[PDB]
Amino acid sequence: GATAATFSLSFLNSMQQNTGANNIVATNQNGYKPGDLVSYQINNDGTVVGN
Amino acid sequence: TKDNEWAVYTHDSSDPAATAPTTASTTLKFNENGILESGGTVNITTGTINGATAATFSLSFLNSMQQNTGANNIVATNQNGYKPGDLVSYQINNDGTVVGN
Amino acid sequence: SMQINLNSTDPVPSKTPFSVSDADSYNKKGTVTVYDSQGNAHDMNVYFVK
Amino acid sequence: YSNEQEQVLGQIVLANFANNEGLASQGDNVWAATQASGVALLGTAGSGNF
Repeated sequence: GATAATFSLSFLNSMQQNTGANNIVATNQNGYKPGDLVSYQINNDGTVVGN
Repeated sequence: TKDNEWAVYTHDSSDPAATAPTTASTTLKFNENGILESGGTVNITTGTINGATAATFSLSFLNSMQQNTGANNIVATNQNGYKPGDLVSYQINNDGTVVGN
Repeated sequence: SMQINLNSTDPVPSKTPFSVSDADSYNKKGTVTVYDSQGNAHDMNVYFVK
Repeated sequence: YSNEQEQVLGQIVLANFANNEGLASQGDNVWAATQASGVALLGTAGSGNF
């Protein structure tokens, strides 16, 4: 009962030199699963960052 | 029972003679984003012990998201039916109010 | 976004019909990781042919 | 006793006054109840006002 994964995928910055065989170099998505606060940290630049 | 549908069964273990629940007390319908729209507040009335008075209250499922966060999870739960107590001690707070514990 | 290094002179498979169940019907097998609004993950698969 | 039997001879009671600092000192390290000091309000040592 979940919404279909409606996402846009980009293949920019592709290089095809004889670099051996086929291998993936980068993979990411913004579909962040829900998460809970673990700890809070403050940087030396004054900006408090939660984790 | 089915997808995006949840049935809640309430059982009163306080009354030994209380009937075991058979049908669903309420239905919890969740949106496709995991947001509840049906089943906000449900009134459940218990039985009687030692010839006391029956108690009725309301339970709210508000702010509850089902989004596959591992398994069944409970974050916050509270009521407004505090039991009687005895005065332990008293103290004065910084705002000047007298509070009994 | 996804990036992958490929071979310029990689031989094209001789099997003209393309099917998922076949093994040598593609040049490279990949995957895509996505999460829906309800926290479930779908493993989209990407296949490369010439 | 010499037969693996348990007997209780009583328990020491606690007299917690409702209003301290109104007790007049008497004798050696004992206090005597009076007016503006409240009743003993006896009880056990389990919990509550003790």
